[PDB]
Amino acid sequence: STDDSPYKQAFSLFDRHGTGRIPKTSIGDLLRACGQNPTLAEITEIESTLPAEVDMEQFLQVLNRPNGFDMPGDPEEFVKGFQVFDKDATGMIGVGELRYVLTSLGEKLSNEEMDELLKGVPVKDGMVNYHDFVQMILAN
Repeated sequence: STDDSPYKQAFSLFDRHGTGRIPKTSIGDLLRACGQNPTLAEITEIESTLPAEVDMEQFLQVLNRPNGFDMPGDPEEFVKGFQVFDKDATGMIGVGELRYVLTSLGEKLSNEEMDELLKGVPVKDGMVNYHDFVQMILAN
């Protein structure tokens, strides 16, 4: 926790001054490593609230919005949760595992929402190869 290679160590890598602080330019590509890459307007907007120089504290403050890890919404967090019961997954996702992680996160799609999903799909464990869900979700 107090030695994040992709967050703490990586942060130091993008330190042009070497004083544990980084400007909007650095935060841009920095965020890319832990998600995506925004625009200068976005990073500058962040500086408008957090101290001019976005040091380990400033950056971590905005990142850890819900106070702490495993909650803000990290790409590796969601991947690890779904990967629990998805070693290979050759035509099946298994809602049971997806709900176990999401529901335990912050009362996401609990048994209720999943119950309706299982009723629609002619399966006995919400198995659809994680295609029909993402397909309809990205097709609007």
